[PDB]
Parts: sequence; structure tokens; C-alpha cells
Amino acid sequence: PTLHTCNKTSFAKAFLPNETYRQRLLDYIAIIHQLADHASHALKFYILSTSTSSFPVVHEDTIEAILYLLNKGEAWHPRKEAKKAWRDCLLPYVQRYCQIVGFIHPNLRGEQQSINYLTVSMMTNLKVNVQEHFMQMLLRYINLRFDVKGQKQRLPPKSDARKAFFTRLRYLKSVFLFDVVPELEFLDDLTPLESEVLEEIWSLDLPFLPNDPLAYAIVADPMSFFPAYCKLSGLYEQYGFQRFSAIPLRRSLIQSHVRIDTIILYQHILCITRRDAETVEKDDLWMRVCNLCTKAFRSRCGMHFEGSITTDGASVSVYLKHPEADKYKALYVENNLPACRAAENVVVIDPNKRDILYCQDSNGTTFRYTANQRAVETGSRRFAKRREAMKEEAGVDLIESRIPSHKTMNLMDFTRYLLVRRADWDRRKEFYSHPAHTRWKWHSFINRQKSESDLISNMRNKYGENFTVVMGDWSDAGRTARFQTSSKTKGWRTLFKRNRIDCFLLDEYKTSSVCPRCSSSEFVEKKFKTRPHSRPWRRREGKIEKVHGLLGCTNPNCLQQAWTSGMRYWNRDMLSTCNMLLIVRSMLDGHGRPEVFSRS
DNA sequence: AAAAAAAAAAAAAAAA
DNA sequence: TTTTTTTTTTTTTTT
DNA sequence: CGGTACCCGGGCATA
DNA sequence: TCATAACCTATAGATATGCCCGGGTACCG
RNA sequence: UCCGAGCCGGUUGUCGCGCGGUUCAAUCCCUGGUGCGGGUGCUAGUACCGGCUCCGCACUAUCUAUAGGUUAUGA
Ligand SMILES: [Mg+2]
Ligand SMILES: [Mg+2]
Ligand SMILES: [Zn+2]
Repeated sequence: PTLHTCNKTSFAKAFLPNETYRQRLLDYIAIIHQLADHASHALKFYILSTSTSSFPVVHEDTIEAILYLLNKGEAWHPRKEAKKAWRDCLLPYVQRYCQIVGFIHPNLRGEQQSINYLTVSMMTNLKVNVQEHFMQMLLRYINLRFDVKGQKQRLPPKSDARKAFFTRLRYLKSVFLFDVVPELEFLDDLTPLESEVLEEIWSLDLPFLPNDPLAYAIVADPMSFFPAYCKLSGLYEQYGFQRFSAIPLRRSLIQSHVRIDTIILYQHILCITRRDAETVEKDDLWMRVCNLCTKAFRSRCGMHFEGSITTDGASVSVYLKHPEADKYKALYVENNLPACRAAENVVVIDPNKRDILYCQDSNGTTFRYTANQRAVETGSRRFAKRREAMKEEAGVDLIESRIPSHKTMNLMDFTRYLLVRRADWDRRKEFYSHPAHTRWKWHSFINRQKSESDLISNMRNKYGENFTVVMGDWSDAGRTARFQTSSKTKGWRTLFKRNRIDCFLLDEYKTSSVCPRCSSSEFVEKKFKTRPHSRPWRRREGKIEKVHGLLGCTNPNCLQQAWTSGMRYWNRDMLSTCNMLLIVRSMLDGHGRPEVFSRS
């Protein structure tokens, strides 16, 4: 089940107008922000430093010890022998790291609450980063060493004469991933390039499971692949390949959210003794700082507010906790037909880039939510110029652009990165101390809510108070193609669920290649009209653009004798919606998917 | 009269 | 789903 | 000039 | 190929309670 | 490196149409939404409904950090 939810509000309204408490909140998060930032660098610095002897077995204690050592130095006196071992081992490096970046031990008190949150949060990033991206980068490395992208040019395409190469590549990849045990005679059939890659992969000391493929092994214990993941990054840098962030770094200097709980409240905000705090109710202790009468703190879906918030000095995130907390193909419309038949109105939506949502219904009405509307309404495009403009006024672009790559794994190269970051750290700190930077992150959230809230309001007025949405399954989720821009594709499947609007998926195969007025794809043409390129930089280059969103049908039955064009023009997105309605009506009527739209 | 140059349409490719 | 690049052909001009 | 006792507060472990 | 901001998409986590000890205040021979 | 949305046309359910005309919407400040009432003015029509703004109450909205692709800027 779902046991949590969040309500985000502004710092001004969330807290009572008390500068003494408000200033303490800003000061505390600022100190915690520095510890989190330096802790990530220290963890990376320690790992690179120890690469000369052996890769350490990183654990939650490793991050926790670094956090304490950065703040308290040698004053940290843990009593668990497991942690105390890390203290002595990590002590030389933390002091070594501090002398390079010039960090001064804040010696903050009442740390354990913040340290625990950062310790777990930082360790969480290690799990996620290595859980899936390790497989992606490892497979990418195989493609890059063989220069597969270049192989398609050096070898004939679209022929069986070279299907062996890809069949060969699949066979090699299985051996590299240990998916299939190689035979003893297969080794002699390896060219020097193939043999070299095999040795390089063997140097990773990859874990292995005899029962299931490697992909399942990574999920079972992602941390076991951490030494391999760091080694893989070294190979990328050693051959000039586009480097990836092997170890996550909290690089951003913009004030980041810091979690504040009940314990942190009385220790740092109210600054009362623990003995006094425990004698008061949890809610009553918070009412002395936060304005719980605000709309943000109201309970929802049986989840009440318990003391816990994350703030960055501009916005406050209020978390609601369910009492049952742990305390330590169905999406496709093909199976949801019964619900659709009882829907008041059925809306078909075809996702695209310029027209993020293009909507149509059986009545024939149309509605779209273009990217330009989102950019103007959300203000991200408008904020971008101001964000870049501030750099020109303060001259910070000249500084950031020269920062050495943080993705590097060589200790000497990484040492330069820290030194260069320290060179202009003070100047950038003043620039990022401007409330504008955090204000935009908060204002962008308000505009984003308004733009998405107005989207539902327009759709409700356009199609009715209640309707069911059938959307295509196409999505560039985390796989945006080069050029173009990122667009919300799978996020709508969640947004509709937030508004309790039923959403179902539909296969788009051949939707954009059939004329609805004749139900035939035999007379559909593409990319006929030419014109100067719409993108101004491409236009200045003199390159030509062919219309992409315009499709016409040349079948005589669709034509009228008076037309000199010879085509019945259609909008690309409108064809898909009309075809979807035909598909939906066929399924709703009980005839299933039309043959013309069938893959078979 | 023969050899060479500007432009249109088709296609691949993206990536694990 | 959308752009870019190349290639092949196709059409035309120069000498 | 040294040695007990009560008690609070900081700090750390852990499910 | 590199640096900053972001938009989107995916993962994981979403606090609280008890006990050690050592030093302050008080006193006696 | 540039961009709002709707409508009448050139059009035929047509183009990121740097095609024309036309209606209202947003530039700073703001957590957004639905219903149930009470209380300020601001615009028609033949002494009275609707939209815009606050009050309070029922529930509705998951974010933070990291990473991958891309984008704008600076090299
Ligand atoms: Mg589609
Ligand atoms: Mg489309
Ligand atoms: Zn047709």
C-alpha cells in the first residue's frame, strides 16, 4: 500500500513570523548543506586515494564516519567497534581532504538526527546508481570498444551478410555478462580487439550468481558491483569515452532541502533541553514554530501530519505519515474495456513533442496542450534567460565553465578539480546566496502546478466533468533522443491518477499511417512539402526542413474533383486520434482491434 | 554533340 | 517520434 | 590537601 | 570532450528511545 | 536559440504556414483543486444571474536527494 504523501508550501507561510526561529532554520540548513556537500566529495576522495592499494567495502558506516569526522574531527568518540574501526581508517584522509578544500570543522552539536538522514540518503544514491546504470554503461563500453556505431558505416547495412556481426555481438555479450558459460574452444576464435575487451572486463572482478543471469544479481546486491562500477569508469577515461559519474556528488551550491524533524526542532530551533521537550505533545511542540493552521498541514486519505519537514529557506515540504508506517499489461485498454463502456466520455490522446498532448473524442472536438504553452505557463523558458543573465552580471559563467570535470577517477586529476572549485568558491557562494535561485525553484513549482491544474480544467470543460483517457504507449521515458527537447510522456499517466481520471494505454502501431476516411494505408504519403528550417540556427545555416506533421491521402475516393492539390490533407496528430477512435470503437463494439492496425 | 554539377526523394540511425 | 546526414538518383548546363 | 555521593547533560547505539 | 541551471523519469527513504559517564555541587578530616 | 491559447478563411478534419484577420491570457506577487455557505465592488441587458476577490470546513494533490537522456548558456 501507499503510506506517505507530501504537501509543499512556501517558507513565508509555513513558519510563524518569528525571525529568531526563522533565522535559526536558515542557519542550521546552511551548516547541514555544507556537511552533505563535503561528505560526498570526501567519500569520493577516500575511494580514489585507496585505489592505490585496494578498493574498500563501502558501507553505511563509511559515510557516517566521514560526516562526523568532517564536523567533529578527532572529537568523534563512537562506542561501536565496527564504527570505531572506520574512524581510525578514515581519519587520515578526512584531514588530508580538508587541508585541500580549506574546510573548517563547524563542530555542530545535536548532529545525529541530520547525520543519520544524510548517511542513509547518501547510501541510497549508491544503490540506485549502481543498480541499473552499471549494466547500461557496461553494455555501452562493449559497443564503444568495438566501435559498433562506426561498424554500421564500414559494413553494408540491411543485409544478411552482416547479421552475423550482431549475432556475434549478442553471443559475446552473453559471455561478458556470464549469461552463458563459454566453451573452451570459443577462446581461440577471438581477434586481438575481442581478446583485449575480454581481459578488460575480467579485470572488473564482477560478482556472479550461478542460478540467474547477471541482471538479477545486480538487483540482489547492487553494492557488490560498486568496485566494478568504479573500475569501469577508469576504462571510460582511459580511452576518452564520455565519462559517467561513478560516485554521486552533491555538487550544487544552491541551498538544498534539509530534513527537520521533531528532535532537530527543539535541539536547534527552540533550543530547549531534551527533558523539557519530551514533556510536551508532538503537535504542541511544533505549533510554537510552524503555523499548523495552514492548509498545507491538513490531513488527507487517513494520513496525519507528524513532525517532519524539508526546507531550503524558500519552500517547505510537509510530509504526511500514515499510522500503519513500517517504523523500521493491466494498464492497456485491451483489458479495461468494461470500464470504458461505462465511461461518460472517452478521450483519445496522442503524445508528441511540439504538441505534448493532442486530444479528441467521438463528438469530433479537439484539444491540445503544446510545449510552448507549458514553457510559457511554467516559466522555465522565461526563467532560463534570467538565470543566464545573472551569470553575465556577476561574471560567474567564466568561472564555472573552467571547472575540471568531476567525473574523473584519477586522484591527481580529481585533486585539481577540488583546488579549482576552492579557487572561486567564495565568489560563487555569494552569487548563489541570492534568494532568486531558490525562489525560481519554488515559483517554478507553483507555475507547474497551475499549468497542470489548468490542463485538467480545460479538458473538463472541453469534454465534460468526468471522462476516461486512452493514450498511446509511446514514451521517451529517460531515453530522450538527441536534439529536440524533453517532454512529459509517462508523467501524464500519474497526473491523471492524481485527479482520479482513469487512464489506459493503447498500442500505436501503424496509427500514423492509415487514413481514417478510407481505412487504408495504401495511399498515404509522407514528407512531401519543403520549406526553410523553422529552427533559427538551422535556418541561418541554410538547411531545409520537410514538413513532419502533415500527411495526405491520395486515394481517389478521398478526393474531390475541384481540388488542384490532388491530396486530402490531414494533421499528423489528428490522424492518430481518429484512428484511435476507430480502434476504440471497434474494441468497445466487440470487434477487437481492426485488421489494418494489426501487427500480424 | 558529350561530360560534369545542383537539387529531390529515399533511407538509416538513434540505442541497450 | 523527430531530426540530421548521406546516398542515390535525377535533372540541367557548359564547352 | 584528598575522596564519595547525587544528579543532569551531552553523546552514541539501534530497530 | 568538459562546467553551471533545468525537464523528465526511476530508486530509496521517508524517527524515535534508552544507557554510559563525567563533571558540578555539596561535605568531612 | 526564436517562440501563448481559441476562432474565420487560403482548406478539403493540412503544415512550428517568419500567411492574413480576429477574441482573451500571461510577464512581476503567489502551494494548486472540487463542493457548501456569507461579504467588498465591476460590466450588460427588461426594481435582478453569472464570472473575478476574501472569510471557514469536508477531502484532493508526494516530495527530498542522487543518477541517465536531452535542452540553454559558457568553453
Ligand atoms: Mg503517438
Ligand atoms: Mg503524433
Ligand atoms: Zn484516405
